[PDB]
Amino acid sequence: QRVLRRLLSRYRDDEKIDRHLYETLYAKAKGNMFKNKRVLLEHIVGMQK
Amino acid sequence: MGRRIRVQRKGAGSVFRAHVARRLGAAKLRANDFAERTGSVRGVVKAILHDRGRGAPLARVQFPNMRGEGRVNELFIAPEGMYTGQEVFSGNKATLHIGNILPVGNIPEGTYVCNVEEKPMDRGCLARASGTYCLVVAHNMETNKTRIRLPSGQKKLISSKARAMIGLVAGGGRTDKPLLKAGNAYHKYKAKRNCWPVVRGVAMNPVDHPHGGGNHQHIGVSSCVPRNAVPGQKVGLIAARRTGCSGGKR
Amino acid sequence: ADCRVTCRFHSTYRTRSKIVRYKRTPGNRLTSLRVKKLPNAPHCAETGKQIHGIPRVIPQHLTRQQRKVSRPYGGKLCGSALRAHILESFLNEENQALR
Amino acid sequence: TTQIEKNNTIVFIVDRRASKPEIRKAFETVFETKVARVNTLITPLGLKKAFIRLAPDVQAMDVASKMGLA
Amino acid sequence: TANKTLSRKLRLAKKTKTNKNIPRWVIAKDHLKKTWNYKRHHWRRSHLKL
Amino acid sequence: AKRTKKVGLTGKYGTRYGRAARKQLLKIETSQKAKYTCPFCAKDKVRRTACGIWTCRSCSKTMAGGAYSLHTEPANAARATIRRLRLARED
RNA sequence: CCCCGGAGGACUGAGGGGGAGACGGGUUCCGCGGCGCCUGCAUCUGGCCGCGGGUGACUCGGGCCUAAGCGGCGGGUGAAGACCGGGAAGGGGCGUGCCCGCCCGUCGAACGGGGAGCCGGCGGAGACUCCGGCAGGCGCGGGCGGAGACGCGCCCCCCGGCGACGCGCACGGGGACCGCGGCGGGCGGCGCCCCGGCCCGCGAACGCCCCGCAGCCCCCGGACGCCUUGCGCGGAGAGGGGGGCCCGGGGGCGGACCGCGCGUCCCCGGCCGCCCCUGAAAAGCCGGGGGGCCCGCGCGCCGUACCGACCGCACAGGACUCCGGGGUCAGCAGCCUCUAGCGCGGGAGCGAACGCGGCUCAGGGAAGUCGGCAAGCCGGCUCCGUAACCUCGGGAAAAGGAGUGGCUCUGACGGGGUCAGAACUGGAACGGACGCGGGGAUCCCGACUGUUUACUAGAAACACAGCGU
RNA sequence: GCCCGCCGCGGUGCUGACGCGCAGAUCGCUCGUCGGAGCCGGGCAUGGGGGCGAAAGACUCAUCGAACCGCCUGGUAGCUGG
Ligand SMILES: [K+]
Ligand SMILES: [K+]
Ligand SMILES: [K+]
Ligand SMILES: [K+]
Ligand SMILES: [K+]
Ligand SMILES: [K+]
Ligand SMILES: [K+]
Ligand SMILES: [K+]
Ligand SMILES: [K+]
Ligand SMILES: [K+]
Ligand SMILES: [K+]
Ligand SMILES: [K+]
Ligand SMILES: [K+]
Ligand SMILES: [K+]
Ligand SMILES: [K+]
Ligand SMILES: [K+]
Ligand SMILES: [K+]
Ligand SMILES: [K+]
Ligand SMILES: [K+]
Ligand SMILES: [K+]
Ligand SMILES: [K+]
Ligand SMILES: [K+]
Ligand SMILES: [K+]
Ligand SMILES: [K+]
Ligand SMILES: [K+]
Ligand SMILES: [K+]
Ligand SMILES: [K+]
Ligand SMILES: [K+]
Ligand SMILES: [K+]
Ligand SMILES: [K+]
Ligand SMILES: [K+]
Ligand SMILES: [K+]
Ligand SMILES: [K+]
Ligand SMILES: [K+]
Ligand SMILES: [K+]
Ligand SMILES: [K+]
Ligand SMILES: [K+]
Ligand SMILES: [K+]
Ligand SMILES: [K+]
Ligand SMILES: [K+]
Ligand SMILES: [K+]
Ligand SMILES: [K+]
Ligand SMILES: [K+]
Ligand SMILES: [K+]
Ligand SMILES: [K+]
Ligand SMILES: [K+]
Ligand SMILES: [K+]
Ligand SMILES: [K+]
Ligand SMILES: [K+]
Ligand SMILES: [K+]
Ligand SMILES: [Mg+2]
Ligand SMILES: [Mg+2]
Ligand SMILES: [Mg+2]
Ligand SMILES: [Mg+2]
Ligand SMILES: [Mg+2]
Ligand SMILES: [Mg+2]
Ligand SMILES: [Mg+2]
Ligand SMILES: [Mg+2]
Ligand SMILES: [Mg+2]
Ligand SMILES: [Mg+2]
Ligand SMILES: [Mg+2]
Ligand SMILES: [Mg+2]
Ligand SMILES: [Mg+2]
Ligand SMILES: [Mg+2]
Ligand SMILES: [Mg+2]
Ligand SMILES: [Mg+2]
Ligand SMILES: [Mg+2]
Ligand SMILES: [Mg+2]
Repeated sequence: QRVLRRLLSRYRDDEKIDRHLYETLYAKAKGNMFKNKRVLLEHIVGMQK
Repeated sequence: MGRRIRVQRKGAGSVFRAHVARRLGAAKLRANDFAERTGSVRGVVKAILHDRGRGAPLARVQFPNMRGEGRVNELFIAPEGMYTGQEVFSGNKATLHIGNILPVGNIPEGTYVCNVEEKPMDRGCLARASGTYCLVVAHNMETNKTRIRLPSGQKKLISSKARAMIGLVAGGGRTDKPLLKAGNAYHKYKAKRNCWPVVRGVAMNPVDHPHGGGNHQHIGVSSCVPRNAVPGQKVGLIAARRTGCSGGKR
Repeated sequence: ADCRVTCRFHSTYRTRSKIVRYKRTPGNRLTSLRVKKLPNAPHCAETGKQIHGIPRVIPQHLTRQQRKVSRPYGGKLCGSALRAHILESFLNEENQALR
Repeated sequence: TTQIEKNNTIVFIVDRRASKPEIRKAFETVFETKVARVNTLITPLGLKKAFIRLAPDVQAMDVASKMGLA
Repeated sequence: TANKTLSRKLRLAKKTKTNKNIPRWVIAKDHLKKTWNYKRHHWRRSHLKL
Repeated sequence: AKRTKKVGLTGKYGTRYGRAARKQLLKIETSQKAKYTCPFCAKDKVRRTACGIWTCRSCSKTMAGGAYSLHTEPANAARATIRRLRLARED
């Protein structure tokens, strides 16, 4: 959870993602949607596309 | 022919005295004086606090010094709905609001009151336990007496200059939760008195109690004892009008 | 090696004022050093929060300047409380005189 | 003797009811000298012992020699 | 104990001070045959209650 | 996924003390753990601190109330009746 | 010589046969000498005997404060001894003469509260006490800045503060400890290997500057966000931008070798949970409102040695608390160990019965016995698979099965171990010692956790929540 | 006031050892409990026909169906010994 929160926080600050996508993914992380960091980065590409 | 029984040993005190350490003090109404006797005086609720051994909470309330400079601190049994920073009033001209102190003569019939004096100025002794109240029943002006209902349901005449507090005592419902364990009873009575646990008379030897002895546990005679029995004899059911569990009372 | 030490106080009963820490000395030795309890700082008379500006040191060891704040009711009220008192006084004057 | 030769200190027995100020005054007035500091104890037999350090500009060798202590 | 009052210290000190034998010149002077002081005591088998 | 079927918060008691007592405590303990609405704060932040003592965690008022709920039915009725009796004393 | 020395072989095994305190003991402490008594054997040993010695404080404790208590109080009562007690014209400032005032104890804690100490050294026996160095405490003498949050002499009456406080699974930070490498210095062994084994590489109180997460506050402005492992927070003003205060801590300069890690213990922080339980007091010190007005000198009294050398007639009993390394491991378990320490009414020979503590036994398997008493079987970890009944929480580790070593590899998680998989190999072995449930079908009693006949009875007896009078 | 289990606190069975004891109640193995009606230390309170007792007539300094110490007291004995 600390690894996932650190990565999502960095992107929102850099404005790579917006604040609403940030909140949807923050919730999905606390719900055990992602098993590691790589799976999370792929889900970001898909949402962004 | 025996030893002294448990109820005979409690009167001396020793290990049977009340556990009063870390208690906040005695709870009382404000003392009646010139200013309240002629008008009204103002106080502010400073805190609502838990008192050791007591079910209902207490309120620390501050008034001004009426014979000097500074302030004066009082402890009140708290009516339900009282809150920190509230303004309370005490006198012959105080208004009808929860938390105010008024003579029972000036209080309308139908009203809930608490901490009622049975004689004027004694500072309050009736309906003090959590969830209790007294009703004001009627006023008789010529004799200058008021009729009240006590929490047992008995009726009583008191003076009309006896004071009371508007409302009912907070903490109500407390006895509706079962104690689940011996431990909860242990904590509850550790806050009060050395009165627990309880050993039955029939479980003792005849030297310790008049219910003791025998090859089966059993009392042996009737357990209704008369009103004029002496100390050491007055165990069981004292001067009972009737016994047994039957319905249909009122 | 062996770094075990013996008690420094008169008795060994370890109450809350008999706590030590450990430190290495210039002579290559493990020494015990007492850890004082830290007193609280003064709190607001109206709301019970720490007064800003005063260090957590008993006032006997502080100079006079350090023990105070520069405002009416400097060390007694937090400032929100002072504002509330000023407003109460003025507005109640206004509503007691001239209706 | 080590105590007198270095540390410039002399050791006496004194009356148990005597305090450090009384001891300092008495030594000053009797031996015509200057005391610097006084330690004391009561022995396991009940006597009082005084450790008397003289001033940094006085010789305990010399005062103890005039006494006879050497 | 290491933390003792001066009164108990002094009474203990007197017991220690007087726990002694008869001098030999005293034996010669007073013409004694009994030479043991039977008011002596030893810490292992004593019960000084002072 | 739901973890018990019926016992709810009384699952802490295991198999002890019987059915009627556990049934009473489910109700009592739910009531005394609940959050209540602060009659001043405007917000639902009031929690119990002792038997009859309730504090709003936002605006920090303290209030005197029931043993296991903030209001009681006798107090609701009494307050209504006392208010009416006052109003009748205003001519 | 059971004493001392050297060499070897072992043990206690950090909850110590170690290092130190409280209580109790009272000189048992140290040096020199000795063997009459004691040291259930001996002794050249010694807590035994003789002779000399020995415990140093402004900063440690006691003295002070108050806890639960105890005493005292014009008086009250009783044949007294004595016991019981607020209703009493109850004392202070000064400076004449004014002014303020309702009425106790310099009894009760060598663990609670309580101004202030660190390092190095020296002795046969003392040290936070001596000596040297460096500090700290309490005393006595020769009206301004800021926008703001905030920053930079007393005395009386009243309002306040500090002192000053419960428990808990987690999570986070510091300190000490512990490890792995580098580099410097020194050892040991060495039949073969060995840059692979071992030891040493140290920095206090205190003063000045900076730096400090959480948390609380200020300014702008006015909102579908911020954020924790968990939560939590916001028009009663979030986020963003800039600031203030606290923080038992860290760094630099003083005082005066270099990196990188998992974990343990201690203290601290912010939260969250719990209670028919809500978790001392006072001396002392300080703030607010109103009103009136640098250099010198000193710090008195008492304890301080040693000991499980204490109580049990002297003794496998009883006897409170500190500090707590390594390996295996879930581990303060068991087993082995570094540092430190090393008694335990004495030895030799033989290898009968019998006993006491242990071990193994063909074939059968409770036939023994009042009775499976005693003993044995089972046991770690992972996966599979689990019935009747039930107050729906349980029963449950139900019952029953299978795997587990060494070596060579591979994958997953952001330097660190864990988890998963494969090939090879060994008497057909692997929780290889150690540690560590036998299971099931029923009947009677008591609902349950708890309590008891100290020294022949632990239960079906007592208690209990609930119920009733 | 949950379960396995260490120190601690207790004391089930062997009807084991011992029983001229290590000991006027101990030792070995096994066993109950181990976050709570839990365990431990100091100070304080309750005094004998009284106290204290989750109750066994238990405990009250090796003494308890009425402690211990001195006196009344060389108490009386139709009973045993000389
Ligand atoms: K009788
Ligand atoms: K009786
Ligand atoms: K009696
Ligand atoms: K009686
Ligand atoms: K009795
Ligand atoms: K009781
Ligand atoms: K009962
Ligand atoms: K009976
Ligand atoms: K001593
Ligand atoms: K002795
Ligand atoms: K000798
Ligand atoms: K009389
Ligand atoms: K009397
Ligand atoms: K005193
Ligand atoms: K005291
Ligand atoms: K104490
Ligand atoms: K003390
Ligand atoms: K305190
Ligand atoms: K003020
Ligand atoms: K000493
Ligand atoms: K033989
Ligand atoms: K034989
Ligand atoms: K059989
Ligand atoms: K047979
Ligand atoms: K068996
Ligand atoms: K099995
Ligand atoms: K393997
Ligand atoms: K039973
Ligand atoms: K249990
Ligand atoms: K039982
Ligand atoms: K028995
Ligand atoms: K028993
Ligand atoms: K049992
Ligand atoms: K039974
Ligand atoms: K019983
Ligand atoms: K155990
Ligand atoms: K038994
Ligand atoms: K046997
Ligand atoms: K035993
Ligand atoms: K357990
Ligand atoms: K009594
Ligand atoms: K007593
Ligand atoms: K008696
Ligand atoms: K008697
Ligand atoms: K006698
Ligand atoms: K007599
Ligand atoms: K007699
Ligand atoms: K007779
Ligand atoms: K007779
Ligand atoms: K005879
Ligand atoms: Mg019985
Ligand atoms: Mg009777
Ligand atoms: Mg001294
Ligand atoms: Mg060993
Ligand atoms: Mg010696
Ligand atoms: Mg001998
Ligand atoms: Mg001090
Ligand atoms: Mg102290
Ligand atoms: Mg020493
Ligand atoms: Mg305290
Ligand atoms: Mg010492
Ligand atoms: Mg048979
Ligand atoms: Mg039972
Ligand atoms: Mg028994
Ligand atoms: Mg349990
Ligand atoms: Mg258990
Ligand atoms: Mg005769
Ligand atoms: Mg006789």
